[PDB]
Amino acid sequence: SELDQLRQEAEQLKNQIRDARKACADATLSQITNNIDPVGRIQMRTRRTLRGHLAKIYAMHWGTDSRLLVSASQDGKLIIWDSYTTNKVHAIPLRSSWVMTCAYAPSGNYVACGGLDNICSIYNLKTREGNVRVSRELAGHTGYLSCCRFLDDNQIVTSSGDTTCALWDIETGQQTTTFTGHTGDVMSLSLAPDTRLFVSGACDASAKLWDVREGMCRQTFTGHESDINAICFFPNGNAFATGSDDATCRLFDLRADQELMTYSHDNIICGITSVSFSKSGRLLLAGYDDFNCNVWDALKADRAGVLAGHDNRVSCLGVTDDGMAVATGSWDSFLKIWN
Amino acid sequence: DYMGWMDF
Amino acid sequence: TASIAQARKLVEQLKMEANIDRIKVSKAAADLMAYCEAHAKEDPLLTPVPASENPFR
Amino acid sequence: AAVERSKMIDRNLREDGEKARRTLRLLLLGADNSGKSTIVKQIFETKFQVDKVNFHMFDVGRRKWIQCFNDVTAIIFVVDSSDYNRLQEALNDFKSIWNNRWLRTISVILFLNKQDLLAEKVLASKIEDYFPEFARYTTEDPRVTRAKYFIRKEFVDISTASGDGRHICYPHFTCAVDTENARRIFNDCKDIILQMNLREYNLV
Amino acid sequence: EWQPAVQILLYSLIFLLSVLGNTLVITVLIRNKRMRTVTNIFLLSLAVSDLMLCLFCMPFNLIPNLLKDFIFGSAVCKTTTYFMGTSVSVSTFNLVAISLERYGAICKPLQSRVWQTKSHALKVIAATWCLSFTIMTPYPIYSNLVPFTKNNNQTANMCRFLLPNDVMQQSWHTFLLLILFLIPGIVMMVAYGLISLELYQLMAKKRVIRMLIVIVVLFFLCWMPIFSANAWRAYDTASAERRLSGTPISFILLLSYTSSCVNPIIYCFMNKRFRLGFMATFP
Ligand SMILES: CC(C)CCC[C@@H](C)[C@H]1CC[C@H]2[C@@H]3CC=C4C[C@@H](OC(=O)CCC(=O)O)CC[C@]4(C)[C@H]3CC[C@]12C
Repeated sequence: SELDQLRQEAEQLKNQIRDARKACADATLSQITNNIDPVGRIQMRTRRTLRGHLAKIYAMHWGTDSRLLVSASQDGKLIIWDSYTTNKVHAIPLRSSWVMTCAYAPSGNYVACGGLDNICSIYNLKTREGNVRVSRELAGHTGYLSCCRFLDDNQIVTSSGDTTCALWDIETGQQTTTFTGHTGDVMSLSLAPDTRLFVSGACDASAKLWDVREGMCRQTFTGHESDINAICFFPNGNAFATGSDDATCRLFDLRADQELMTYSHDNIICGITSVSFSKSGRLLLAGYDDFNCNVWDALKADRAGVLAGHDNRVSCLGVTDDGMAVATGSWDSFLKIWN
Repeated sequence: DYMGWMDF
Repeated sequence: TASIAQARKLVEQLKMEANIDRIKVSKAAADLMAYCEAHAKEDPLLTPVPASENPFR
Repeated sequence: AAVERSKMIDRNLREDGEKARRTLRLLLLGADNSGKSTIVKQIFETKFQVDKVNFHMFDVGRRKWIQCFNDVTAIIFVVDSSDYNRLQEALNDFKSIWNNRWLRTISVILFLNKQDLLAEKVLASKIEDYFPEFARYTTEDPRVTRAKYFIRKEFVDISTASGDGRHICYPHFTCAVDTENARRIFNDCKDIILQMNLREYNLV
Repeated sequence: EWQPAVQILLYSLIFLLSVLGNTLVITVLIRNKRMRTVTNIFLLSLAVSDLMLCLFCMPFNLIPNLLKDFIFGSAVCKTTTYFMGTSVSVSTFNLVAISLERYGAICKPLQSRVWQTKSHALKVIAATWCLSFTIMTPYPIYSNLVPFTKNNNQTANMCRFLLPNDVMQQSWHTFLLLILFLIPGIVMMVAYGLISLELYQLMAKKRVIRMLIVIVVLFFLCWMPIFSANAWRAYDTASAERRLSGTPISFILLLSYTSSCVNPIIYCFMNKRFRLGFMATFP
């Protein structure tokens, strides 16, 4: 009775949201920016190849400064890389080998790992002992951690397989806000440049916009059919692009509260693992399971490049804040720095 | 005369 | 009562999603194009930089 | 010292990868109270050493976390043979763990623990009631051997049709106090590495 | 007249096949990184050695045989006699190396995983080439031209591998017979016999077993005539050159060269894996 009434009310609210989104749209992104100058054939070449890991590389994250990135692999080693000179800065032994995520802090003082151990280990890079040590084992989660993003040095948003997301006061080690909207295992997380909102993607093919201060899902974007493996914010901060296993990539607008354009190809049957955005927001780069990163004009939806340099599945792709270099990581234990 | 061969 | 509480939380979250500000997709697309054209001179990917400016060879 | 750091990091992780190649990592599946803890006679882990060959066990307390285990040596599946109601659930779990998109090259060790409870269940087991296709089946005690062969065929007929020579199941049997699990795991992993090497070194 | 015609036809047939059959293997294995494995590193070195064997043996052992004079110089005679010996050594040792890895994989699989790696495969290839080059270094030193005068009062040359005395010459050919022919003769036999015994104790099983027998028998068949001829001429080269020299030894040396034309066939072109990659590498 009451549960049926609440289900009917939720269905009516979602139907009203869908009707408002359908009535709000009149054109697409392509119909607006069709008659512009394209980026041409981007002859983006493998500038650097990072050959450190000995197992499958699940995730990577670019630093604020262009040179540094961090990569997580199943061997139980977390590796920080210098992209310009192909050097390795930090190799971090992991208590649990099975690690599914890594993150680099905007200020560069901290990296966070997670995985099947159900613990978000915050690693302090700036230590007076002389080595990277665990700063805070965020143990509140009851499932495997899939994505972690640092809002700042004392706040971190994490995603997990327990179907919830949480904001963690790293100083206290306790969840400050818990985001309990997803009905499936949350797989991805992307922060906004102002650090006042974020979007997360889960296994129920739903992307949800959460306010950090409010703690509520302000907007829910349900444009995918498969598990959203990764998500990324457009550099302005008013749109984001996703990627799933259904061979499709969709760009969703925050203000329009809906999707703008699908970035999929008929020649792709495999799944997308990672998506990232260029500096001007006109190239969208998506890693794929066909072993090949496809580069897409983010404003024109044209496959302007194919980054073919990996033997096994591409798992993690990123574009620097400056926009110079794109790094792709793969199941074959290699990271390739492009342009 | 041509009598013999190379070893290999 | 846990299912009823979760359903009421879902109803509250969708009611919070109902009250939101929506702009037209044309204005959002124009803003995306304006940011693209404003930072196109700053983008190293759409237009390739020479090897002196490029830190990668 | 800034380039030698990346060399010394690479030499330290190279020695760590040699030790992980020596270890034959294994994964455990099976439902609750299926006798999975009874198999070990010595994310939870346990270690035991047989004949200068290491084995590592893994069970997680599904399609997303199973992706980490597509490079293990074998999957150890434990089935409670005494109960019949969750036998179909065990069949569905074996179907899900075998016909996996990422697990297309891993053979499945299939232990059938606590066969003694099935032995006094038979000697006291409505096997014709649970399965209507138990009739027209012709294989110590003859009825215990008949039930064991029926369980064996009922659990390998899914693996035989799928797989396609890349990996085939290799079941066993175990009592409550049986200590032949180490030798069975050793022989089964010997055959698994043999069937992989045959393809690796272009003999087949 | 009949005999030179069937000589040139057979020599060219083995030549152009060996040349085509070794350049394809080198192309496919270098370009395709994914294809590369422990045994493929061995097959790649074997293909290069067979290609080196083809180019420095066949035209240099047929044109001087047809014309009955060595028309090239002494430096050509020295440089080519070294590459012929080296290529034979690398080819035979790569076959033994493949058999030893194969024995490790089948008889003792668990123990093998600790040592049998791709880095280990490169070390064996490096040791194979460095040892074969070192042992075949007497070949340029002791091979020089020897001139003779024909019936028409012309000049001619013979490139001959002749040691200073026959006491070292008999011990050389005995040493060469054991390590090149006899030791692989029984090492490849015991290695492929244990593998065949462990597989026999269903029609695909009997496939692999009989192909191992073809490897050892064609090893014997290719190298038995020339190695026996070398042992024959070591102790008495009067009876050997009266019977075999000229047209018969051309066919003996060609059957020996056929090994570098059948090794890609029985190791790569009969692989289901390698044919799928060969159709992918080329458009
Ligand atoms: C032209 C004539 C004088 C012969 C030249 C002799 C060497 C310079 C050649 C012959 C065999 C070649 C080797 C055959 C196989 C390999 C393995 C190959 O390594 C790999 O496969 C890459 C590692 C991987 O598998 O990913 C490339 C180098 C190497 C040593 C080759 C290096 C160059 C070698 C030693």
